[PDB]
Amino acid sequence: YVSLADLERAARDVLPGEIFDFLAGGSGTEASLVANRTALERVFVIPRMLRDLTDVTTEIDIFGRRAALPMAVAPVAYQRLFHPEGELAVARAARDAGVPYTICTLSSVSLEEIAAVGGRPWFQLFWLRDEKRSLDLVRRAEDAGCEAIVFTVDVPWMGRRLRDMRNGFALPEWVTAANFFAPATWESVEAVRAHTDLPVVLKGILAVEDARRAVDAGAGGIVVSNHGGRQLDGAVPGIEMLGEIVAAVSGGCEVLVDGGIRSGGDVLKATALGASAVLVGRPVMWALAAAGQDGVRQLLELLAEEVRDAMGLAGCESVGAARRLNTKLGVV
Amino acid sequence: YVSLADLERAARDVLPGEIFDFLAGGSGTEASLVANRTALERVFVIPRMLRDLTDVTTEIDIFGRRAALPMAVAPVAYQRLFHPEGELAVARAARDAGVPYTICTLSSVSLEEIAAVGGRPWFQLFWLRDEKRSLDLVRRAEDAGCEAIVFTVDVPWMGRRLRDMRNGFALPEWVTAANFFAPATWESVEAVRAHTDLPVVLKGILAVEDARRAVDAGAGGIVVSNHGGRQLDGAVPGIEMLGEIVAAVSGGCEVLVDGGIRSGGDVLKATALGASAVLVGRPVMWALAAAGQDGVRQLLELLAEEVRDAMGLAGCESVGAARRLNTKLGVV
Amino acid sequence: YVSLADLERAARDVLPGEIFDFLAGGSGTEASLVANRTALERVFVIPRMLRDLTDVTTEIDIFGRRAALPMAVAPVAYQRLFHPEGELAVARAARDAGVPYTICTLSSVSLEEIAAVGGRPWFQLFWLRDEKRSLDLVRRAEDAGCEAIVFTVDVPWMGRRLRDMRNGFALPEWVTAANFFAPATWESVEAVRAHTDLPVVLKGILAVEDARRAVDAGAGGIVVSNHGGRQLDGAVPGIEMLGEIVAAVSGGCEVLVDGGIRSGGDVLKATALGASAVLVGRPVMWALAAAGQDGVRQLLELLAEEVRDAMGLAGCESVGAARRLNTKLGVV
Amino acid sequence: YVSLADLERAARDVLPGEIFDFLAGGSGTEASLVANRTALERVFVIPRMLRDLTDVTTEIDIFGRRAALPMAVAPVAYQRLFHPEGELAVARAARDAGVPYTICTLSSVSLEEIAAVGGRPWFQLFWLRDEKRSLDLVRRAEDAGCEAIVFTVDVPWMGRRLRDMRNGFALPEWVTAANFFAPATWESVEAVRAHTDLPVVLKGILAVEDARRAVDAGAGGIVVSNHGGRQLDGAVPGIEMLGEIVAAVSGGCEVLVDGGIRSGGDVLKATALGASAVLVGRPVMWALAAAGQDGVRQLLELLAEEVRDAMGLAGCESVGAARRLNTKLGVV
Ligand SMILES: Cc1cc2cc3c(=O)[nH]c(=O)nc-3n(C[C@H](O)[C@H](O)[C@H](O)COP(=O)(O)O)c2cc1C
Ligand SMILES: Cc1cc2cc3c(=O)[nH]c(=O)nc-3n(C[C@H](O)[C@H](O)[C@H](O)COP(=O)(O)O)c2cc1C
Ligand SMILES: Cc1cc2cc3c(=O)[nH]c(=O)nc-3n(C[C@H](O)[C@H](O)[C@H](O)COP(=O)(O)O)c2cc1C
Ligand SMILES: Cc1cc2cc3c(=O)[nH]c(=O)nc-3n(C[C@H](O)[C@H](O)[C@H](O)COP(=O)(O)O)c2cc1C
Ligand SMILES: [Mg+2]
Ligand SMILES: [Mg+2]
Ligand SMILES: [Mg+2]
Ligand SMILES: [Mg+2]
Repeated sequence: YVSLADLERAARDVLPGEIFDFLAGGSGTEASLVANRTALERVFVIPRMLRDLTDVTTEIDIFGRRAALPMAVAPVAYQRLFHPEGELAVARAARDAGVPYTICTLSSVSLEEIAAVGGRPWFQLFWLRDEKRSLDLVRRAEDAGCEAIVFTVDVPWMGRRLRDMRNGFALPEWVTAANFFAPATWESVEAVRAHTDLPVVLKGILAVEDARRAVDAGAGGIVVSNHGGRQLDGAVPGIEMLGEIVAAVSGGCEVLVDGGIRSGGDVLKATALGASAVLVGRPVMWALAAAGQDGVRQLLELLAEEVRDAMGLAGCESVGAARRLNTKLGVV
Repeated sequence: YVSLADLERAARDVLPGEIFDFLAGGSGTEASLVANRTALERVFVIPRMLRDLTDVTTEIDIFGRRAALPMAVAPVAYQRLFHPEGELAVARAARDAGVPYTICTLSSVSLEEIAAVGGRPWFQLFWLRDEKRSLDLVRRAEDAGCEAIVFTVDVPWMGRRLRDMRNGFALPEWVTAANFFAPATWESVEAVRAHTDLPVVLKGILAVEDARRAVDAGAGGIVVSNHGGRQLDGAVPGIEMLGEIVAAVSGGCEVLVDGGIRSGGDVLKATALGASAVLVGRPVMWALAAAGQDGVRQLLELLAEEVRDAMGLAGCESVGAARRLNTKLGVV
Repeated sequence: YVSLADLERAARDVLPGEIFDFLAGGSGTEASLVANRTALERVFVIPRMLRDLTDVTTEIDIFGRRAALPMAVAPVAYQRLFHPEGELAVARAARDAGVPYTICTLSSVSLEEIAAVGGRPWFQLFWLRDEKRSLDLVRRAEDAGCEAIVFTVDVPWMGRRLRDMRNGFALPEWVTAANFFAPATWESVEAVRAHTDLPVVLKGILAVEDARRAVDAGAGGIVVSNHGGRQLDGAVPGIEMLGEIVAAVSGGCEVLVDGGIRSGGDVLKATALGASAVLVGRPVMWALAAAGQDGVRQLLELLAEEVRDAMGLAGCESVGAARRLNTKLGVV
Repeated sequence: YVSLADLERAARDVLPGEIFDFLAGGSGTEASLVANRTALERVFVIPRMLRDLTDVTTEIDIFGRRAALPMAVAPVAYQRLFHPEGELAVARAARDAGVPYTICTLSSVSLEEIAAVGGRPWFQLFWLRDEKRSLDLVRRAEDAGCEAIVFTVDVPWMGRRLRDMRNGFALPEWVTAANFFAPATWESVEAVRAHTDLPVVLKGILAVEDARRAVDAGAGGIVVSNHGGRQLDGAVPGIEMLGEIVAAVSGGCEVLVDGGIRSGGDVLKATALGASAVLVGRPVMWALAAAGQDGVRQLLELLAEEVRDAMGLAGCESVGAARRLNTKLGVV
């Protein structure tokens, strides 16, 4: 594999069509799914030359701990759909690569088992029927050693996935929600913040004032995201709001972005627009489907090479330097 | 049916080619027909998160009465072209869905029969040979219980529909103007306003100063519209003038928009740009052609689901909240 | 024929490939040829409603005389290439339609014969080897009753027409320059202006300061034009400079435009951007090739219908009103 | 050959696929390779008319010597890959055309042999393992009569060429680096500047502040360049930074540009945006592959004709006049 696109082709060959569609699809007409890619393709980096690259490092510190790259594995539900080892294979490869792994509320292996793999597990929360149940899930994650609560804030309910409807897609009987919903509000965020010492990261912020309010609410970070184009069809890509959001928060929390990251060059674009780090979703599942744990390992080593390559070619010895790069919008 | 596009495919299968062309076509090169879709596809919504959605409602008040959605059925002439029950089937489904139905001057069933269906009938007016005849038609509509006069202001004459010319399209002998023209002016608007207590709504406004003059003329509303790309080929899409027009009228009348609305997400875009409500034309006729009254019912229930879905995903418990959403233009 | 595109298809059927290529082609990569069309397709008109259309007229006064439309036939060389009657057929149809006809310096019938047809002949000048010969040609045109000198200013030499090179295209022996070159300068313009009482119109102006200098030089008009994309490959379309040029000349001369006018809607766009009138080139030759004089007659009657249709739909009872229309750029 | 594209077609026919791919390819997804062309295609020139063209000249003075065109042959490694005579054939044709030729550090014929051809040889430098070796290479070039040191500053290491990886491309045993690396810094630039009296030209500058720093560092010129899209995938095209860079340097050094120059019209665009001269890479190799020295001669004579044609059509008797042309961005 020399690009992430090699992995998509491999995953399409192996997966049943309806499972590939569950993974690949978005809501509605898939306008936001496509726009995530269009937006990145419009961004061009203005690289710097002739800087000291004797000690190029892709490492960052985030939520109190080092990560080997400015990247984490995005929460993706039901990973046993893609490979029999599911979440354990992905978490093992992420741990070995020094990349945080986001455990899902809807994981097909229990959060305690995934956390036992080690590494830097984060936990993604969906708000449950009642506050007590929701906070018990947060407590389980904390007790198991998860290092951040990634509270998904863009799913009052799941969006309308037309591929799944047309396929009549249902979970196989051999895939379950191994950890076992009502719309979250700012009051829910406060309940979580008051119930944990872990950083709370709000995933799915797109409006500038919601980013500001996230800081005021005590969030340790946000993920600027349209949920991979799976929620509101027509929601702006996170990458298009990122610069405005970074300016408005003015360092008050970590600002991550996701949606359509498909190369180290895309990571560089995200950092040049101001992101602290990115999440990567579908490509990790392509690698899992294609070759299990070893596939994910190969994907992460390819991304690490691409990130180092892009940073050095752009004159950046550190991720902080990459955040100071300028960009110019073009046409594609 | 999981999208409005399912209905177009069904209607193309059943309708004779020349009738499908009468419905689908625009004037000239169809530049304005295509631009109605292009314009909507360029708009992206910036959704809000974490708001109270316990009582999400898609209802609005317009022209003194509640509507179940921020939408009405646009005036489309000669509905018996598409199904034997024609206007009665559409009006029955609209009534049952709580959506206003616009009766045409060129309806293939008399306006009194359509009004007798019940619901919230509006009446669309074309200006006739002389003021007296025009005002008699307005009086008939009022006597029959129509709740608004939708005065079409963009048809001094009908545009040049090249599909119809190439097809030699003519009305079948079994379709007639069951209610049975000169260019309307501002004097005609005043004659109507002085002759009825019903709200007068000017359909086909695109220039900002025409919207302002509409308010000054006593209009209760306007429809910002290029007539579905059927009138001036090269006329700007209504959606592209909507924001400027909403600012200029500053609440002095209701501001509706039409042209290319094909999903609840498109309704959300229109409201985020400032519209009070939208009209929907061709998709209603697709549903009528595909399955008569039940087809229209299914279309309206699908649109209701899509509107509720889009509003909630965007953090809007009411249409008023949706009007306060921000947007960002993208590339497609 | 219901559109000008019908005529292109007819002309392609009848003409030898190398002659069609001589007519259709541009210089270099044909970037400016294509851009003439792209530019018009990006312009949208903001029509006005409810205005008095009792006496809609497409007539204008230009260079002292009435024209039936805001249009003239552009100078196109060697019209016998397209039909045996060549320039006489086109001039007869133009006369009958009330449209000025531009006689070429490189006409395949003598300018005196074409002028004898009557109508409103203009004469297009290429600067010749020496001032004396050039001025004799101007004097011939004036003596024959031509009403304006259209001095082509964008041909210091002919551009590089790759279709013609690849075809090895040469004039047939039966086509000659029946009136029988050095680069023109501002001194040449002054020599012409001092030698005739006819209005001098500079064809091929694109730079704002060249338009201003044209007024200062005593020109009665300019044609904002990239020569149909046949001269500098990469020259901006005239339609894209028109608004800036109209503002800079501030009524000091007539401002015409050409390049890619293919419908009455395109004429409306040009006038809304500020043009006094347009020239039309290739479509007139398509009509000539397809059906001789009667073909040109049909083209001009179609254009007249389209211009009247577009003006009325846009609320314009006169061309002056159309010049006051606003426009909005879109995407295509 | 009537366009540079004729030469690409000829080269694709003759070269082995993997060698054509080495020449044609870029890094990553080839976004920057494509953008070099997209950017030029968006630029339109505003030509001037009626200027004195009695003595049109395409000559410039650069680095102390006359050149026949505002163009030089870009450094392209291993020219024996494309033709048995390799660099000698290209240098001979460049000399005969009056165009400077850039000798590569990775040339397949020694720099002394290429310099012995005569003409105006420049020397492109890659920074070597240590300062002493690097400066010895500079000294060799100076001793051999090279007239400028083109220090490549955008290659801390070579980019990731996916075509080469997928082809498993390797140099044939019959091609070697006949002159026989560590990342260059500003200290390396200073070491070169202090070690030679020749002008030092920094190739691969894209950031405005790097252009300013180049002037402050004593560079005699810069090449605004993304290395033909072969280095950072996603780097902005040089043509898009050129105007801003020309303004910032305010005549303090020569400002060249490269990337996607494919015609004399493209040369005109580059000069109108402010470039002193362009480099041309791939097309020179197409000509070499197609027909050796005579092929390169034909390419350079075609480019000379196209440059003269474009300049005159735009009203420019000199390259300085072309730099004063204005431009307008369009859509393609
Ligand atoms: C099959 C699938 C399931 C989930 C389940 C979740 C989830 O239970 N909670 C959550 O908070 N985000 C989810 N996501 C979104 C994900 O976390 C990233 O937001 C996007 O995948 C980023 O885009 P790509 O990198 O995929 O473009 C999913 C994405 C995909 C494709
Ligand atoms: C076949 C057909 C007949 C009519 C007859 C009328 C009419 O006698 N009076 C009027 O005032 N508007 C009409 N219209 C325009 C319509 O009311 C809406 O303006 C558009 O259809 C909105 O666009 P879509 O929702 O269709 O894109 C029509 C549209 C179509 C397609
Ligand atoms: C075959 C052909 C010959 C000529 C000869 C001349 C000419 O001896 N003098 C002149 O001054 N302009 C010419 N022109 C340009 C023409 O007058 C109009 O500028 C464009 O044709 C407008 O574009 P379309 O309406 O054609 O797009 C020509 C255009 C075409 C196609
Ligand atoms: C096969 C190939 C080898 C080299 C080797 C070098 C090099 O050892 N040093 C350097 O400094 N630039 C190089 N280049 C870039 C070149 O000098 C021009 O920057 C681009 O080719 C301009 O774009 P095109 O005119 O090619 O679009 C190369 C370009 C190509 C295609
Ligand atoms: Mg991503
Ligand atoms: Mg609509
Ligand atoms: Mg024209
Ligand atoms: Mg180049």
